[PDB]
Amino acid sequence: MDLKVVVSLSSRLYTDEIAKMQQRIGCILPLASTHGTQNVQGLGLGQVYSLETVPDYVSMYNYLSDCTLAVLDEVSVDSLILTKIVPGQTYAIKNKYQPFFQWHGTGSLSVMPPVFGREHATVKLESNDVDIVFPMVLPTPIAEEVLQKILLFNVYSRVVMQAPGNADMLDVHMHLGSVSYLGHHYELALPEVPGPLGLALLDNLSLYFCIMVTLLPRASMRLVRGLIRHEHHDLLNLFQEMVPDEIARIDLDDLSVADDLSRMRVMMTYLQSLASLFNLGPRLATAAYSQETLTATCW
Amino acid sequence: PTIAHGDGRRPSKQRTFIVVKNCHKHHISTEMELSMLDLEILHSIPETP
Amino acid sequence: MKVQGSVDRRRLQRRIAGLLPPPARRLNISRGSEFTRDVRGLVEEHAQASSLSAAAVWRAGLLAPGEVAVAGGGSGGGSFSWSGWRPPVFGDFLIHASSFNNAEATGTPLFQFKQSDPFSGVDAVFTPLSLFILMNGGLTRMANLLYDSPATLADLVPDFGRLVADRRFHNFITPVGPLVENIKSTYLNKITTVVHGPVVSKAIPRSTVKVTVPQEAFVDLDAWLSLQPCPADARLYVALTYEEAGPRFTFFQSSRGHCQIMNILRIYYSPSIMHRYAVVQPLHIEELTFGAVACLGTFSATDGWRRSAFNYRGSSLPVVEIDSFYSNVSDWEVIL
Repeated sequence: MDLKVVVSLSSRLYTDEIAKMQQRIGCILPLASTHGTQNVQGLGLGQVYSLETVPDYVSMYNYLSDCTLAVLDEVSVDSLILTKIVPGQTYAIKNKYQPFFQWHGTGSLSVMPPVFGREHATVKLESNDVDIVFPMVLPTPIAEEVLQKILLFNVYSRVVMQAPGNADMLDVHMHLGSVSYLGHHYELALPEVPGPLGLALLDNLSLYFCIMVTLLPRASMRLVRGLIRHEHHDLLNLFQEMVPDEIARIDLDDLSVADDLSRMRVMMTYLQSLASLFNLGPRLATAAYSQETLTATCW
Repeated sequence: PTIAHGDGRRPSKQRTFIVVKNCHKHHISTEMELSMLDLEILHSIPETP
Repeated sequence: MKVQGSVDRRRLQRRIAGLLPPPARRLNISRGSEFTRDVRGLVEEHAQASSLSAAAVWRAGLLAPGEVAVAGGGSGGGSFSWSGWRPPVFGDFLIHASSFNNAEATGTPLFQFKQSDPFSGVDAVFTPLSLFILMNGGLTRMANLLYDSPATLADLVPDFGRLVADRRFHNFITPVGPLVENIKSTYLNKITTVVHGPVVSKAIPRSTVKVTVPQEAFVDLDAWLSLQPCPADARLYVALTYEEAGPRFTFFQSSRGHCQIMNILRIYYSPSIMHRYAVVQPLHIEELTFGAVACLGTFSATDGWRRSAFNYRGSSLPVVEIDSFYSNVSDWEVIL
């Protein structure tokens, strides 16, 4: 019923700063405690994104789902007033994130740790000796790509990790280093070395892939074997005329409809369970949007 | 104020200080719990003793 | 000279007057008052279950167009919600009286097995203890005192040998929700449980239902791992795990989140996966799957699960009871 949280600042914040925080109105940020009165220390994402310790995007991902969320309402010299986000309610939310993306009407939105930049998210509170690190929310289609770019950088910057040749920068930054949006290129903050929880998450992928690799239906491989040479397609430009050598090796046996039916069944249950792996964050659905008002109605 | 002196020292003219003090705001909260069975029987008139 | 030109303003004012007032909050306190009838208005909860008299229904307000009863006649109905309070949805079952033991705990979660015969009159429903007898001092003794003649369970499930070998047993079982009311009938019992809602009993002297699980099965996933956030909700899960000695049924509690919990389980079952995947078991197409995990509903974190005993014929079983459950069931997710 009465969902609100007031965060009392210990020391008065400066005049030049009250302008910065007010620009961030209607922006989600995660609270540690679901109680009516709180301190600043739990307010932002800054405890899990400390300047001293090395960043870990998955660690911030897990923290974002655990926390309760709130929308920023009012900024004063001494107090910030917010309203919590609860499952059975509707909220008027605003698009005020600095690397700008234009939301589609009636599309789900995804919340994510600050990936395009540490500087973009921070509003440094020099007075109270803290810094408030907002999360970043994007449309879900583009957030899924951002997640993949980060994961594939761990695995590839492990093999090619440091090569005196152009092996690195040949494709890793040319492919994974940046997301390109409509008429724009947004650079990504790629961590130099992943130590925690990034490799631990990819381990659970290779667990699925080593199960799934056995369950591949053979009728699928034999279809693509012919399509690459005989016909031409937009999708098949990836494979030049030459077929992969491994596909030529698995496809020795003749087809059987009885076998594939039991592979496509068992594989399907593993793909459904895959979807729960890639989430890693909370998502919000939208009902309306006004490019002149920049105010969606999330849910 | 100041004092008059006999030396040729550079004289401090009239001076004045202006200082500002501001308020601080404090908040207090608490939570109490009650069961629904308890709140519900506040609404209904009781039949028997 | 007063040209009628549209809907009269005065009539719409009366009709929007009723929709305007929202539910009341944020009342201010005066020790000079120290209490008010106004505070009662904010506090009262104003519930259902009238007395069946002709006016007692109207006084209580069960005849309300809303999903929840509100009194006051025309004056009532202004809240248009109760913080999203949703009435419970009930599920009625018709069960053999020999398959379900009457001395259950009214709050135990129930599981319905999907029969594979059409036009069937009676359902098949299993408690977490009956499931133990089926899939096969602690649990063993208390399960047997309740359910002797394990055949009366194995004939309800005639494919049990083939389903555990194909790793397909779990999808024919659907979680339903805790017992709420049980009628004792000598041949065919009428069992009622709550599917998707705040689990509250229908007893007329109003009482509190708290869902129970045998402590041998309950694994507190938090405190097994042992700033960090302290959220409000916590969730209860089940796991059906196909192992060597047989399928096993356990319960879990945590508040982390779905993507984390699936990871925690793959490291909680890492010894039992290896031991099964060891020389004991060979690769095959279907024998791969290890287990399935579903969520049964949320309850308040920071508290809300006690420990107690369940007595029957001079023997006790350690049991945990969760307070103020909210049933919300999802489908099974395969883990491996």
